[PDB]
Formats: sequence, structure tokens, C-alpha cells
Amino acid sequence: IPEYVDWRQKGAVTPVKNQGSCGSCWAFSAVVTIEGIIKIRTGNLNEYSEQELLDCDRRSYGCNGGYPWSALQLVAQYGIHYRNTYPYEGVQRYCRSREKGPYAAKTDGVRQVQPYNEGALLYSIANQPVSVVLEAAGKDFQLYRGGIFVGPCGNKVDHAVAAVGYGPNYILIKNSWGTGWGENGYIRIKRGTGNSYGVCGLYTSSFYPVKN
Repeated sequence: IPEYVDWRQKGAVTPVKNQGSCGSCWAFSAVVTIEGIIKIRTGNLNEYSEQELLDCDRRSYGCNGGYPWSALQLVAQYGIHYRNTYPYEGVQRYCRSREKGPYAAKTDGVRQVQPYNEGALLYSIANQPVSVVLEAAGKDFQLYRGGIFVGPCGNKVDHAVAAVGYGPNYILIKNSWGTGWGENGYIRIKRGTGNSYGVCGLYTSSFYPVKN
């Protein structure tokens, strides 16, 4: 795999979103991997509905948090609508997939990256954007304004984001806190420290959709 990967330069990443007060990061995370894999397989970049996952993933807890892998299984099992037809409201409502007509896209499954393995994650990122989790509650992460983030942070992961790239000394993360946070909405997190958790627990739980 190359020294540098940036799925934004291959046009597989849509604009940075803001999840708002809602703890819907798990849905935003899952969506950017869906947006990535559909662009990689069909050449078409579309935005898909975080709100639909928010409303429809019964295993997750809406704005109280949830599981990227459950959201990803939902899209594998049923499908997902365009963001335009099912826009983000920042509040869990009822599942309205059936009122929105046919699904815009479907995936074929979900795989977990082998946990606590930096190489395994990098290999997956070289293939497609990956849903990863990290500890975002620390003030240093929240006040991140740019550069390669090394912490401080622990491993109490609490926030789902998407890895969309990497370089020799970092992994490139799309956050869902709007374009004003970090590097126009992104954070580069140090890799290669030999801590098997990853910086801020980044290697704890990583998932990507499969599309044949």
C-alpha cells in the first residue's frame, strides 16, 4: 500500500458535516464509508442519509449513541436513501425509509478490521474509507485546530469518525463537527507509536462496508 492515501483526492469524500448536539456520530461515520465505497465501485459520489440510520437502526440509541457496525449492517440488509430525500434533522424521529421510496444504494455486508493492529487498519484505509472510533471527550481533542494530533488522550473511546487517508506519521480522519473544527473538519492523528490501542484508542473498533 502507498505511503499516502487521501480518498478526498479521489473524489470519494463528500463535504464535512456537523452532527450537532445529537450523538449521531456513529451514523455519520457509517455514512462516509458508504459514500466512499459507492464512489469507489460506481464512480458516482452521492451523499447518503445519516438521519435514516439515526431513525432506523434499532440496535443503536439514536442521539444517545450507537454502533457504526449496526448502522453498516442496516445498509447491507436494507439499503440507504440519498441525503436529499432523507435530510438530517439532528433528532431521532421514526423510521421513514418506506415513505421515501426505493433505497438509493445497498451494500453487501460489513467487515471488522482486526483490532489493535495499525497495519490492518492502514491496509483497509488504502482500500476504502473505514469507520473508526476514538476518545473525543478530552479537551485537547475538542480544541484541536490543526497539525498532527498526538493527544493527550486516553483509550475510553466514545466517538465514531471515518478514516479517509493516512501518511507516514498520521491517519486522516473526517470528523462530523463541521468545517470549523480541526483542519477544515479533519484531524490527522499520529500513528506508528507502537501503542496497540492507537492514539486515543483509534484501533479499538473499526468497520467498513463491503460492496461487490
